[PDB]
Parts: sequence; C-alpha cells; structure tokens
Amino acid sequence: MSKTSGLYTARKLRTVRRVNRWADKKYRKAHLGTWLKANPLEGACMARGIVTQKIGISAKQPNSAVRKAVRVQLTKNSKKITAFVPRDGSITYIDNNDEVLVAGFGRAGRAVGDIPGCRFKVIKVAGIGLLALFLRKREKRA
Amino acid sequence: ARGVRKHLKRLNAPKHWLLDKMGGIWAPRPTNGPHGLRECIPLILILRNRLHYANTYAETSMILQDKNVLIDGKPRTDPTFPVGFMDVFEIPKVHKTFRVLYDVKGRFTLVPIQSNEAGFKLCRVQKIFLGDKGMPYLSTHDARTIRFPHPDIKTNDTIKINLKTGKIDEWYKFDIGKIVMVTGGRNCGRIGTIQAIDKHMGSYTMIRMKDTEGTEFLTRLCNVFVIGNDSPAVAIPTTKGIRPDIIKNRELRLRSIA
Amino acid sequence: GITHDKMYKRSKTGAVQGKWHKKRKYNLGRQPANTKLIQKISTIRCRGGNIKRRALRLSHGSFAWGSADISHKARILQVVYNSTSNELVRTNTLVKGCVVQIDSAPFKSALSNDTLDKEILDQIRGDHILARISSRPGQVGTADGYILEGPELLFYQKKLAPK
Amino acid sequence: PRISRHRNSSKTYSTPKKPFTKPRLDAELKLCGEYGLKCKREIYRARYMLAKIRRTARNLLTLDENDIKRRFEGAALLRRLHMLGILDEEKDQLDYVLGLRIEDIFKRRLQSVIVESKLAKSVHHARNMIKARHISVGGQIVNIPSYMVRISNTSRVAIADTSSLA
RNA sequence: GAAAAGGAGUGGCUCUGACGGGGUCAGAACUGGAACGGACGCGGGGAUCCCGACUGUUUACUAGAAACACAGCGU
RNA sequence: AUCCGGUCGAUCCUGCCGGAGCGCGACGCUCUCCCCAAGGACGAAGCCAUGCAUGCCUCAGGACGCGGCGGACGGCUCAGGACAACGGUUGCACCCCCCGUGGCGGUCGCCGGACACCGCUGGCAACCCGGCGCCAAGACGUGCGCGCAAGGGCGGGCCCCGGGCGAGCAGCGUGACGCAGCGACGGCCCGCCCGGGCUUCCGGGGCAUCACCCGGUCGGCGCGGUCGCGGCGCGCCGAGGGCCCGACGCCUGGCGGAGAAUCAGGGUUCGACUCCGGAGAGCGGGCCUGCGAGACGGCCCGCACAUCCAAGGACGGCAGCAGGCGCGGAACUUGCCCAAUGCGCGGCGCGCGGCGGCGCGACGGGGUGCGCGCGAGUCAGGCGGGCCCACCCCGACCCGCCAGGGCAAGGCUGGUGCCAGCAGCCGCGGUAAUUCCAGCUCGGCGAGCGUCGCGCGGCGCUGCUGCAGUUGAAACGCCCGUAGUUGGCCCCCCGCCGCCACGAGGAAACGGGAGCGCUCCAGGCAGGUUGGA
RNA sequence: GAAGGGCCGCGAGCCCCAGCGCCUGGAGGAAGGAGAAGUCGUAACAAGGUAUCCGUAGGUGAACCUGCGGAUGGAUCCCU
Ligand SMILES: [K+]
Ligand SMILES: [K+]
Ligand SMILES: [K+]
Ligand SMILES: [K+]
Ligand SMILES: [K+]
Ligand SMILES: [K+]
Ligand SMILES: [K+]
Ligand SMILES: [K+]
Ligand SMILES: [K+]
Ligand SMILES: [K+]
Ligand SMILES: [K+]
Ligand SMILES: [K+]
Ligand SMILES: [K+]
Ligand SMILES: [K+]
Ligand SMILES: [K+]
Ligand SMILES: [K+]
Ligand SMILES: [K+]
Ligand SMILES: [K+]
Ligand SMILES: [K+]
Ligand SMILES: [K+]
Ligand SMILES: [K+]
Ligand SMILES: [K+]
Ligand SMILES: [K+]
Ligand SMILES: [K+]
Ligand SMILES: [K+]
Ligand SMILES: [K+]
Ligand SMILES: [K+]
Ligand SMILES: [K+]
Ligand SMILES: [K+]
Ligand SMILES: [K+]
Ligand SMILES: [K+]
Ligand SMILES: [K+]
Ligand SMILES: [K+]
Ligand SMILES: [K+]
Ligand SMILES: [K+]
Ligand SMILES: [K+]
Ligand SMILES: [K+]
Ligand SMILES: [K+]
Ligand SMILES: [K+]
Ligand SMILES: [K+]
Ligand SMILES: [K+]
Ligand SMILES: [K+]
Ligand SMILES: [K+]
Ligand SMILES: [K+]
Ligand SMILES: [K+]
Ligand SMILES: [K+]
Ligand SMILES: [K+]
Ligand SMILES: [K+]
Ligand SMILES: [K+]
Ligand SMILES: [K+]
Ligand SMILES: [K+]
Ligand SMILES: [K+]
Ligand SMILES: [K+]
Ligand SMILES: [K+]
Ligand SMILES: [K+]
Ligand SMILES: [K+]
Ligand SMILES: [K+]
Ligand SMILES: [K+]
Ligand SMILES: [K+]
Ligand SMILES: [K+]
Ligand SMILES: [K+]
Ligand SMILES: [K+]
Ligand SMILES: [K+]
Ligand SMILES: [K+]
Ligand SMILES: [K+]
Ligand SMILES: [K+]
Ligand SMILES: [K+]
Ligand SMILES: [K+]
Ligand SMILES: [K+]
Ligand SMILES: [K+]
Ligand SMILES: [K+]
Ligand SMILES: [K+]
Ligand SMILES: [K+]
Ligand SMILES: [K+]
Ligand SMILES: [K+]
Ligand SMILES: [K+]
Ligand SMILES: [K+]
Ligand SMILES: [K+]
Ligand SMILES: [K+]
Ligand SMILES: [K+]
Ligand SMILES: [K+]
Ligand SMILES: [K+]
Ligand SMILES: [K+]
Ligand SMILES: [K+]
Ligand SMILES: [K+]
Ligand SMILES: [K+]
Ligand SMILES: [K+]
Ligand SMILES: [K+]
Ligand SMILES: [K+]
Ligand SMILES: [K+]
Ligand SMILES: [K+]
Ligand SMILES: [K+]
Ligand SMILES: [K+]
Ligand SMILES: [K+]
Ligand SMILES: [K+]
Ligand SMILES: [K+]
Ligand SMILES: [K+]
Ligand SMILES: [K+]
Ligand SMILES: [K+]
Ligand SMILES: [K+]
Ligand SMILES: [K+]
Ligand SMILES: [K+]
Ligand SMILES: [K+]
Ligand SMILES: [K+]
Ligand SMILES: [K+]
Ligand SMILES: [K+]
Ligand SMILES: [K+]
Ligand SMILES: [K+]
Ligand SMILES: [K+]
Ligand SMILES: [K+]
Ligand SMILES: [K+]
Ligand SMILES: [K+]
Ligand SMILES: [K+]
Ligand SMILES: [K+]
Ligand SMILES: [K+]
Ligand SMILES: [K+]
Ligand SMILES: [K+]
Ligand SMILES: [K+]
Ligand SMILES: [K+]
Ligand SMILES: [K+]
Ligand SMILES: [K+]
Ligand SMILES: [K+]
Ligand SMILES: [K+]
Ligand SMILES: [K+]
Ligand SMILES: [K+]
Ligand SMILES: [Mg+2]
Ligand SMILES: [Mg+2]
Ligand SMILES: [Mg+2]
Ligand SMILES: [Mg+2]
Ligand SMILES: [Mg+2]
Ligand SMILES: [Mg+2]
Ligand SMILES: [Mg+2]
Ligand SMILES: [Mg+2]
Ligand SMILES: [Mg+2]
Ligand SMILES: [Mg+2]
Ligand SMILES: [Mg+2]
Repeated sequence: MSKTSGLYTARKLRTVRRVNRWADKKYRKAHLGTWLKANPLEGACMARGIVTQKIGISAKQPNSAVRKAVRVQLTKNSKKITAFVPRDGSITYIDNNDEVLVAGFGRAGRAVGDIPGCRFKVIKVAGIGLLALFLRKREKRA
Repeated sequence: ARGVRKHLKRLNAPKHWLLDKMGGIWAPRPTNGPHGLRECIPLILILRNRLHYANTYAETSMILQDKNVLIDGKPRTDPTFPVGFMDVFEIPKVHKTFRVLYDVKGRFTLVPIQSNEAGFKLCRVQKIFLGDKGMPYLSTHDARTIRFPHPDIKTNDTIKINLKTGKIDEWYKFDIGKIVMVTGGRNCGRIGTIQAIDKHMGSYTMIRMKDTEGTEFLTRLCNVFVIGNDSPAVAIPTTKGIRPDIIKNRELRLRSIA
Repeated sequence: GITHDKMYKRSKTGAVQGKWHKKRKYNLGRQPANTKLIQKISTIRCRGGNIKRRALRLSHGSFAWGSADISHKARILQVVYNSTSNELVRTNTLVKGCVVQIDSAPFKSALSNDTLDKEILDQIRGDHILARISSRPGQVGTADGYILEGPELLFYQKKLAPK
Repeated sequence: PRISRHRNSSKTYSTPKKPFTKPRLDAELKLCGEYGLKCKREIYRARYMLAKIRRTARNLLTLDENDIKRRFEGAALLRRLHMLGILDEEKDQLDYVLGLRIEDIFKRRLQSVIVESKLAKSVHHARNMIKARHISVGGQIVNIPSYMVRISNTSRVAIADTSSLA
C-alpha cells in the first residue's frame, strides 16, 4: 500500500517515523540544539547589555529610509548584536554606555520588514520602559 | 530511610479510615501490637472522630489516662492502639458494650451487645507450629497463641476464647457449607456460605460464596473468616451483610432527605 | 571498607556500569580468621547483635567414628591435605574440609573389639588417625569432625602416597 | 507543605475561536441588552455550563436503553435540570437535553424571576435593587445577581422584610 | 614505522605444580644497608628540512660523498 | 470535526511565509471592594555575617550531676546515576529487626570499689582541662538457681508419587564438645507486627559521521567473608557470554511514577516542587556508638576555601527557617505561637505544623447607578482569635490598554513630503498620505490590556487512523540473495499460544461521578433518622 | 594494659605519562552571502543567429569550446 502493514510491523512503523521527522525544518530547528547554541540569547525571552555605538541602517530594496539601531554587548556571554530602536525620536535616549534590555522582533530570530541584519530590539533603557519614555510617562534624569 | 517509620501523612492513611483531606497534614499512625496497620482503626479515631466523647487529642489522652477504655476485657492507655475485627469495646461510665465488625463498604462498625455476649472472642487460626523443646502452638489473626492445642483444631478454622482465663471452649471447622464473612477485598463486609474451595498448586486458593439471596462472589482464602455453622455465633448489623447496588442506594439517599 | 556490593561488577555483556550511591554499611566485608593450628577465640559483634565466634590457635576437637559409633576428644596434630591450595596445607591453617592427623591415644580402647574396620584398627595401632574438619572455624570458633572411611579414605591415602 | 497547596480551583469560561466576527458580535450585544450583563464573560460562562451537559448527554446517548449508566446518570441529569428549571416537567427523555440554549439558563436568574413576578420595573432596575440588598429569597437575603433559583425556592422571592421598602 | 615512545620485575634460601631420565616453564613462603643483567658483555631518544630510491662501488698513501653502478624507462 | 492573507496581464495548482485560540513564565501601562492562592527550580549542588531549627523523665529544699528514652523519624534539594533508579508482578525451603501485643520462664543468703555534681588548691590570650577528697542506685562487676546457647556425628524411603507443605521441611532421640545468655527490684527466649535487604517476570531516553563488543569477562569445583544468596572475594579448571528484535561506545541545559498542558476521534509535548520511591549534605574517602547510620544541626584524614588569636594555638559546613552577597530576564519578614494537626518524650518540647506580614503568577465573585436608594470609607459594640486583625452582624455619620487600508470589528482637519517614521505578512510615505505625527469622531476586550520567548492547536506541512513520488521535491542502472515482513484452498467437537468477556489482588490525591444552597461562586465534605456510594 | 613500631586491607592527595571531549590565536590561501548601478564580453530563453540538455575527457580571460556514446524535456507523431 506504499506503506507497510500487517499485525507485526510496529517496530518498522516507528523506525520510519523517527527517521523522517528530521526532514521537517521546524522539528529539526527546535530539536537539534545547534540553534540553542547559535542563539545569542541562549534560549530566553530577553537579556541585557551595554550600548557600544549608535548606528543608522539603510532600508531594503523597495523602501527607502534610515532606521535607527545600537550595537549592544551582551552581559551574560560577551557577544555582539544589533538592536533596532523603534518609535520616532527615541534614538536620543540611548547614550554611549547604557544598560539596555533587549528582546525580539518575533519570528524566532528572523529579519522583519526592511531592516537588514537585525533580529533584536531594545525595550528598556537605564531601568525605564521605552514605550512610556516615548509616551511621556517617565523621564530619564538629565 | 535509615530506620523505622514514625510519621504518617493524611493522604497516605488508609482509604477506609474515612479521614478528610483538609484538617491537617498529619494522621495518627497505629502502634505495633495485636493488629496490623492496614486492617485496623485506632482507638482515638473511634472516640474523638466518631462519638465526640472528646473533641480533641488533648482530652482523648486523659480519658485513656484515668483508664476509661476496656478493650478485650483489659484496659488500654495508648491513643494509637490498633483495635480490629471482633474486638470488644466496653466503656462502663456510659454503659456501652460493642464488638467490631465490618460494614458492607469495608469500614469498621461497632455493634451493641450484651453482658451475656461479651464473654468470648472469635479468632482465626492463622497457623500451627513448634516452639521450645518440640511443643505445638496455634497463632491467630488477633496475635493470640495457644499451646497444647487439641489436634482436631487445624489451620484456617475458628476458635472461641474466654477473655479472662485465655482458653479455648468451642471451635468451628472451615468446610464446604459454613456461614462466613469476608474481611478484605472489594466484597469486604459481606456474609455468605462456603460452597467452593478451589485449590491450585504453588499459588493462592480461591473461595466462592453466596449470600442468602443468591448473589455469589469470589475471594482468596486469606479473607474468609468463619462465624458459625449455618448460624452465626455473634451478632451482625441489621443489614446482615447484603449489599445494595448503586441505584437502590441512591433511592435510599433520596428517601433519607425526603 | 571491604564490600560485596555487586554494583562494582560489570553486566552480563561486559559493559561498565554507573555509580549511583555511596557505600552502604549493610554490605560490609571483614577480613578472615586464618585460624592457626595449636588458644584464642575472639568475639565479633554482627548486625543486630549476634555474637560471632572467631578462632585463632585451636588445638583440640571432638571426633566421631561413625560406623563404630564412638566419639572422643583429641589433639589436632598436623594438617596434611586441602582441596584449594598447598599454601593452606603448608601453613597448618584450619579451614572447613581440610584433612588432618589426630592423636591416637583416645581411640586405643576401640582396638579391642574386633569385626571392625581393619583400615581403622591398624592405624590406631600407630599414633594417629586421618580425619576431616566439618566445622567453620572463623564463624563458630570450633574445629570438630569425623574419621574418614569408605572410598573417601582410599582417595586421600592415594593423594598422600609417597609419590 | 502548607495545607493550602491541596485546594482545588478551576476556570469557568471559554472564549470563542474567532473574535472579530460581525454576525454574532451583534447578536451578542443583543443578549447584553435583553438582560443586564456587565461584559461578555457571563455569556462565556453560560456557554461553558451548557457545553458540559451537552457532552454528558452525548456520552449517555451513545449507549443502550437498558444499560446501568443510562439508568443512573440520565435520571440524575434530568432531575437536576428539572429542579433548576432548565428543563420542564413534560419532557422526561434524555434526547431533549440536546435542544436547550443559553437563554433557558438565563431565565432562572433572580433578575428574571423578579421581573416575571413584577417586583422590579425592568431588568436594569432589578440589577441595582439586587445589589442594594432589597429582595430576599425565602427569608434569607441574597446579594447575588447571578443567583440561580430552584423552582422550589421560586415561590419565596419577595422584598427582604428588613429593608427601607416595607 | 617498531626495540617507536615509555613503564615494572630480576639475588640467596626452603618448597610446590606441569611435560616422557631430563631440563625447561610457572607459582608461593622466608631472608638480606632500601640489594641482585652486583665483574664481564651490552641501542641514548624524539620533532623536522635538503640530497640520493634501496643492498653495492670509489680517489692503495690528505676527498666514502650529493660522485659511479643499479632494476625500470626511451631512442 | 471551520479557515484566512501573501508567486499572475489574467487563471488553476503545489508549496511555504504570515494571521486567528488556550496555557506557562518575563517586560510595559493601569488599578474600587471581598474570597482562594503560587512564590531564588530554570547549564551559580555558588558563598554565607547574625539569630533560632531537639529534647523529655533511677538514686537527694531544689538546681547540678548520674542513669534512661529519643535525636536513623520530621525538613531541604535534584548534583550524581540511562539493562540503574522507578512502576506493576514474584520469592526468601538464602535472610535481619527496636517498640507494642500474646506467650514462655527448671539453668553443670543481702556483696564489692568508684565515677560524675560538689569542697580546696591551679594552667591558659581564649578554646579547654589538670591534682587532692569526702558521698547513691531501676549504674556496673561478681554472682545464690531444678542443666541447655551456637555449632558438629549418627539415626529416610534402594518401580515413582500429619507439627507442616506443592515440595525431606521442622522437631526429637542418642554418642562427643563447650559453658554463652538470664539471675543483688526476673528475663534470657518465641510467634505477630511495621520496617529493611536482596530477588523472578514485563515496561524502562537520543546519536550508525558509534559495528563489532567483554576478559572476573561466561560457566565449574573448593574455601573464605556476609544478617544472608551469589565471581561477592581468592585458588584451581574450562572457553564461554552479548549483538541490525541495534550489542558496545558517546551525548544529555536526564531524578522515576502517580500526573499536567492541548483538544471531535487517533495523537503531540512536558514530567523542578504537594503523595509515593530513590539519592546527597563543599568534593574523595574511613569509622565509632547503637535494633536500626557508612549519620555530616556525630567523629577522623586529604583537597579547595574562609574565621578569632598576645604568633604559641583553636576552629567551620544554611541543598533546615528568616536574612545578606553574587548570578540572572526572573522569586516576599533578619515576625508571633506550640492553642489545633501529628511526633517525641510525658505537660512539656517541636522555624513540623499553625497564625499574621510582602505578594495584579494565576483563580472566583461583586461596582463605577437606577429614577431615587445604596457600598466604598469614619466612628462605637459584638462575634472570632494563643494575642490582634480580616469575614459576618447591630448603632450613628457619609475606567485602562490597544486600534480604525486588507487579513479583522471600527473614517474629516492640520503638519511632513521615499524624510521622519509605520509596517507579524501584503504593503504606506515623492510637497490633495483611508497606514506616519496630531486633533475630532468611532471599534474592541475590560480591573485588566499590550509586547517577548516556549509547549499544544491551526497541520492530512510527519499522515496507524490519513500525505506525496510521469512533468511541481521524490521509484535504487539491473539480476541473485540472508535477517525481517508476508503467504491460496481444505478436516471439528483434542492440546498449546494470540484474541474477547467476566473476575481476584493492590494508594490516596488528581480526573470523572451520586447526595449536600460555604447568601451565589472558585470550593469543601458537609449536614437535619444521617451521609462521604 | 598506653605511647610507639612491623606487615597486609581499605583508600585520599600529588606526580608522571598516555587517551577522550569541547573552546580558541594565526602570516597566508580559498569559498559563500548582501550593498552595490564599476569594467569586459554575450552563454541561455525564438532554429536566440553553431537546437538545447545528460555522462566522461581535454582545452581557453570570462561566460564557454571541442571529441565519443546517449535523450526529446525538438525545430519531426506523416512515404520501396
Ligand atoms: K505513496
Ligand atoms: K504514503
Ligand atoms: K515503504
Ligand atoms: K501476519
Ligand atoms: K515517510
Ligand atoms: K529521602
Ligand atoms: K537500616
Ligand atoms: K529503626
Ligand atoms: K497530606
Ligand atoms: K493533608
Ligand atoms: K504513634
Ligand atoms: K499539645
Ligand atoms: K563498605
Ligand atoms: K551516603
Ligand atoms: K547501612
Ligand atoms: K630468587
Ligand atoms: K650517490
Ligand atoms: K647489507
Ligand atoms: K652508498
Ligand atoms: K684526499
Ligand atoms: K676517499
Ligand atoms: K659511506
Ligand atoms: K650527500
Ligand atoms: K665515483
Ligand atoms: K484536528
Ligand atoms: K499577505
Ligand atoms: K494570494
Ligand atoms: K505561471
Ligand atoms: K496557491
Ligand atoms: K536560584
Ligand atoms: K540557587
Ligand atoms: K537549583
Ligand atoms: K533551561
Ligand atoms: K538512640
Ligand atoms: K541520631
Ligand atoms: K528515627
Ligand atoms: K527552599
Ligand atoms: K537529579
Ligand atoms: K543536571
Ligand atoms: K527502632
Ligand atoms: K519510637
Ligand atoms: K529482582
Ligand atoms: K528479574
Ligand atoms: K527485577
Ligand atoms: K525489564
Ligand atoms: K543511532
Ligand atoms: K582470574
Ligand atoms: K564462589
Ligand atoms: K579467581
Ligand atoms: K579463567
Ligand atoms: K542504539
Ligand atoms: K540540570
Ligand atoms: K500521530
Ligand atoms: K485527541
Ligand atoms: K486519544
Ligand atoms: K493534531
Ligand atoms: K487533531
Ligand atoms: K513551585
Ligand atoms: K521534593
Ligand atoms: K517529588
Ligand atoms: K511527599
Ligand atoms: K516520600
Ligand atoms: K522516600
Ligand atoms: K524523597
Ligand atoms: K539517600
Ligand atoms: K555528593
Ligand atoms: K561535604
Ligand atoms: K560529598
Ligand atoms: K563522605
Ligand atoms: K565508609
Ligand atoms: K564516608
Ligand atoms: K540546590
Ligand atoms: K543550592
Ligand atoms: K519566617
Ligand atoms: K543583577
Ligand atoms: K539587575
Ligand atoms: K500543639
Ligand atoms: K514557620
Ligand atoms: K447608604
Ligand atoms: K457603612
Ligand atoms: K447613604
Ligand atoms: K443614608
Ligand atoms: K473614571
Ligand atoms: K502608529
Ligand atoms: K510572527
Ligand atoms: K498575514
Ligand atoms: K497635506
Ligand atoms: K502539525
Ligand atoms: K487532525
Ligand atoms: K500516494
Ligand atoms: K521539467
Ligand atoms: K533532486
Ligand atoms: K528502482
Ligand atoms: K535506496
Ligand atoms: K536487488
Ligand atoms: K531477488
Ligand atoms: K529470492
Ligand atoms: K522470518
Ligand atoms: K516490515
Ligand atoms: K511473518
Ligand atoms: K506475501
Ligand atoms: K486476549
Ligand atoms: K494510601
Ligand atoms: K582556525
Ligand atoms: K546604492
Ligand atoms: K550554445
Ligand atoms: K557560442
Ligand atoms: K552563440
Ligand atoms: K546542438
Ligand atoms: K533550444
Ligand atoms: K550539444
Ligand atoms: K560534452
Ligand atoms: K578528451
Ligand atoms: K582547445
Ligand atoms: K576555448
Ligand atoms: K570558450
Ligand atoms: K575549443
Ligand atoms: K561546447
Ligand atoms: K556541448
Ligand atoms: K576546437
Ligand atoms: K577542434
Ligand atoms: K560535446
Ligand atoms: K568511440
Ligand atoms: K545520456
Ligand atoms: K519533462
Ligand atoms: Mg502533606
Ligand atoms: Mg646512495
Ligand atoms: Mg685517499
Ligand atoms: Mg524552593
Ligand atoms: Mg518524571
Ligand atoms: Mg540531620
Ligand atoms: Mg545561619
Ligand atoms: Mg539580571
Ligand atoms: Mg498533523
Ligand atoms: Mg545557441
Ligand atoms: Mg543556436
């Protein structure tokens, strides 16, 4: 029947499934551990670091713009990442040595939109949420 | 562990002790002696949780200190004392003499009796053996022993005991056709007649009984206590060991509020 | 200490097995008595109490001639054979099952009653009899036994032959 | 462990799979109009309790007419539905447990009982008067708007005699 | 490649086992400045580069080699 | 038992990308009232200042001391360990056991001196001890007594099959050894009990870029040791034992189960923590005392770390409760009480366990009005409570967060002019922007909404149920062939497997489920002859 | 009968050698990917101006060219 059958083939019906699961990119991506290694966050929702430089990023082929980002040095493992600073005007609140908190764009570490090479974003600067900081709910000291 | 166990969590307590899952993290653990840990109910859980003679441990203790509790004709002072099947329960200050039997859901009930009734004890002959210098002994289900036993008394039969003098007066023979009550299993508390004793080499022997309304059941031979010879030698509760089924029980639970 | 736990042995396929606890007291081993011939009996306190008698330097034992049914006490003279090794023979070390020469003086009144085993009588006329130890000296502090006869006697005499 | 670790607790509502759906998004505020519902969790809760009686009924109806489990839980289910008034007397067969709705559950709230009995001008007035503690159920004073009244306790709805309204 | 590299034992005396008169091989106890192939006989080792494949031959009397020869290959 | 948007000038597909639900944590914004309730587990089994976590009663006002019983139970954590452990299921005719219960008790004239508390004198920085002396036993020591502890020799049937069994098992007798235990307030000893040790069978992670693996390893004989069986150990003899039905080796950010999350059915994933079982107390080891420990709130040594000190020396183990440091995205008081629940000993002790505090992790209920009366607060008294308070009762006063082009419910003015910015995906923006920044208006769920990471679903894109293989990805160039898988028709009424049903036997809690108005409810097992089936 | 000593049994710590992971510096060398609007040609899609494509061997700045056997997915379902 293009599949094996018969009452005494359970071992083969299990061997086939075990071998063919790895041909799915999602099962392999979530069960092989090489991504758990290559992941800058080491499998967490967020991580902190200090800002090392402010940069601008030229948008991808259809659009045209200069998005805003920061080069971040992670505290927990001493790695280099880039984080897109959202929400118009916020790039002023990111000084040259700040403790920033970094989370994702979604899509489990895939680029989003037209911003090339960035898979992370900053959500807190110096203990303050950047949403409220934009929305004038809290203010950085001086 | 590195030694024996002293404590006992409430959830790990036997299901038929009818404890409640709130009201503590601990349970009373029975003490060693005349009965086991699974087929028993302690003295404190009878007095304090059933009859309200004491509302607490701290005043059940003193009832047992001034020696108000006669078990098997002899007093006791240990709250965790394991009382079990056929034990005699007489408190004189309230004029109450009982024997322990099982209900038809596997729980311990205290049946009223009379002063002409509390003079004897039914024991199950667990085994016959030889001790010092070659002497015979019979050891029973209540952890009594009797030496120089009459040879007609054989294993698994039943004896009748005097609580004072400690000696055998009557015995009943486990044969095909004896009125008998179960003590474990899921037919615990039911009474019938021995009508099959099927034996198997190496392994357990099975026993098949029937109530006096036709319903039949099976168990191991370890769970068939003998009470008489086509008539019980002791009293039994007004349900007499006949079990209703779930719908009959449900209508009775409907009636008691109706 | 010394242990007889199996966890340090391999499986029945030869694979190294893992280690999941530390040594337990209830699997202890002790060193052995190595009872020398020719008078100490130590006491050993075992699990739960249980005095164990552990011998060193025994000299005498109770010996039984079965077919004639005569028992006497006697002085172990020499250990002559042992099934395990020549070393325990050469050291006169009293273990269960070894074969020894015993003094003949106690059994010399049996030299009167005839119709008895001549292979025992002519040996009583000498100054020793051949016997086997039946007890465990290191566990019960005693070395008692019986005198040989049957095919077994001939077997050990041939083992002792002047080869 | 502290003894509070051993207490049971449970969620009582289920949220629909497609939220932004116009046709029932409209008939859903219609119900918040015909009764006085704070929000949608009290429609979710009614669907939750209807779903379970439906599931039990389908389990029993898979089974066979002379069977013990039918003989036990069908009679139990009908008795409890009839005494809560979710089902009325003339329908004494299990197959009628399938054609109920949310609305017959809502009918036996106090807010509906006292409007049948005309104790309140409306349902919104009935709500406010419920929380004002002015209506009792058989000599005992009931603060609950969502209160579910058995047709035995349904003759004894009235103003609570300890009130500024007698 | 290789005795690669690297380790451990080895005397005297008293015994025991195996091979069908003859020695060998294996094992144990005791003992000696903490010694034992006690003289004699008897490789130091390793990581690499250049030249010539190899054994062989040569300037008797200052050159033994990378020089000559060689099997193989070709005209 | 459900789809949707994204590959064309248009069109039908395959195929992924993106959206729509529940749960677990973390981050942001916001917060009226009550009830329930988790809380330094997350490749830091990292380190700990301070206090507390174990005591209770024979011999004289009392303390102190002696003696006794307990401290091996209870609490914490998940590092190690993948034919382990663990789960069900056997067995010990191979074993050990305190207390308690019931038995049993035959053993070849009131003794002796001495120890602590205490007196007199001391050493030492502090830790801790010395010398001399007068004083008891339900303390030792010795022992008054009718012979019986361990072990050993003989006492069996030479088709085969009651003391007790399925099973030659247990007793006893009789020849030798020995002198143990119990006796100065009579107990050695024996059944039962709970607990332990080991033990039969079935289940018991991933990798083939790990194909051969093991050598006390596989079996035999003999002794030793053990509470006991056994290559458990040692001597001698043999050459066995495991493997494509996956051995062996390597890896794991591996504690197992009872269980939990998801949701038509079949399934996928997780099993830190409530119960049970295991294992540890910074890491190797060793041991004493005791019925019971290879114990760490016991001791001894090596290592890595810290502490006081006159410089000679002494000394520690928070993976116990609070609290501190460090780490990390991430986790509360340096409270009061033994009153309940249980345990110990005996009326007390107990950081078990309880009662308050912090506590938008999460759960359940009720408001911000109705057409004219209330709760939220305040002040008094009850009730409750170890002491206060919260709930209940009686008196007098009194929203927010995301959006508005489509997926997907909801549309005018000003600014900016591929900039700034939005945008999960399609896409928006070039000086008339349905998408940016704002104002007005309207939508959504709602004391809670949004963002991030993961599990399940969506997914018949893992397919047993149930996918695809002419051309979209995909039939080995062919024939032979072992393991494996599969194999026509026939006799019925025997035996042995498989299968189907019904039983017996073992755990609660959870999950269902009968009955019961904590005012309802998340609950709990109540309650008015009862009950927890 | 204490200190102290002799031989073995258990077994730390260190040394020394080999295995076994896993991470990482490096003159040079050589790939892949994105920003790109930089040179040089025109190999393919039409008979793409020499039909295209498979296997193999050799050769040229580059795409590519050539020989030997194959295929139509061809530019032919059609002839003693
Ligand atoms: K197929
Ligand atoms: K298929
Ligand atoms: K196939
Ligand atoms: K088949
Ligand atoms: K497949
Ligand atoms: K444990
Ligand atoms: K133990
Ligand atoms: K114990
Ligand atoms: K419990
Ligand atoms: K409990
Ligand atoms: K107890
Ligand atoms: K108490
Ligand atoms: K040991
Ligand atoms: K241990
Ligand atoms: K032990
Ligand atoms: K020598
Ligand atoms: K040369
Ligand atoms: K040569
Ligand atoms: K040469
Ligand atoms: K020269
Ligand atoms: K030369
Ligand atoms: K040369
Ligand atoms: K040269
Ligand atoms: K030359
Ligand atoms: K489905
Ligand atoms: K789209
Ligand atoms: K489309
Ligand atoms: K197309
Ligand atoms: K499509
Ligand atoms: K932690
Ligand atoms: K920690
Ligand atoms: K931890
Ligand atoms: K983790
Ligand atoms: K103790
Ligand atoms: K202890
Ligand atoms: K204990
Ligand atoms: K903790
Ligand atoms: K673990
Ligand atoms: K681990
Ligand atoms: K004990
Ligand atoms: K105890
Ligand atoms: K086993
Ligand atoms: K087994
Ligand atoms: K097993
Ligand atoms: K197994
Ligand atoms: K594999
Ligand atoms: K060997
Ligand atoms: K052996
Ligand atoms: K051996
Ligand atoms: K061998
Ligand atoms: K494997
Ligand atoms: K771990
Ligand atoms: K499946
Ligand atoms: K399912
Ligand atoms: K299922
Ligand atoms: K599914
Ligand atoms: K499904
Ligand atoms: K937890
Ligand atoms: K735990
Ligand atoms: K656990
Ligand atoms: K537990
Ligand atoms: K446990
Ligand atoms: K345990
Ligand atoms: K445990
Ligand atoms: K342990
Ligand atoms: K450890
Ligand atoms: K330690
Ligand atoms: K350790
Ligand atoms: K240790
Ligand atoms: K040890
Ligand atoms: K140790
Ligand atoms: K820990
Ligand atoms: K820890
Ligand atoms: K605390
Ligand atoms: K931190
Ligand atoms: K921090
Ligand atoms: K208490
Ligand atoms: K506490
Ligand atoms: K009011
Ligand atoms: K008020
Ligand atoms: K008012
Ligand atoms: K008022
Ligand atoms: K407001
Ligand atoms: K916006
Ligand atoms: K997404
Ligand atoms: K989309
Ligand atoms: K404009
Ligand atoms: K799927
Ligand atoms: K499905
Ligand atoms: K197919
Ligand atoms: K094609
Ligand atoms: K391909
Ligand atoms: K093929
Ligand atoms: K193939
Ligand atoms: K083939
Ligand atoms: K073939
Ligand atoms: K074939
Ligand atoms: K086959
Ligand atoms: K197959
Ligand atoms: K087959
Ligand atoms: K076939
Ligand atoms: K079957
Ligand atoms: K239980
Ligand atoms: K490198
Ligand atoms: K450019
Ligand atoms: K061409
Ligand atoms: K060309
Ligand atoms: K061309
Ligand atoms: K061509
Ligand atoms: K072409
Ligand atoms: K061509
Ligand atoms: K070619
Ligand atoms: K060529
Ligand atoms: K060329
Ligand atoms: K060319
Ligand atoms: K070319
Ligand atoms: K060419
Ligand atoms: K060409
Ligand atoms: K070509
Ligand atoms: K050419
Ligand atoms: K050419
Ligand atoms: K060509
Ligand atoms: K050719
Ligand atoms: K071809
Ligand atoms: K084609
Ligand atoms: Mg508990
Ligand atoms: Mg040369
Ligand atoms: Mg020369
Ligand atoms: Mg914790
Ligand atoms: Mg688990
Ligand atoms: Mg401890
Ligand atoms: Mg501390
Ligand atoms: Mg952090
Ligand atoms: Mg699927
Ligand atoms: Mg061309
Ligand atoms: Mg062309």
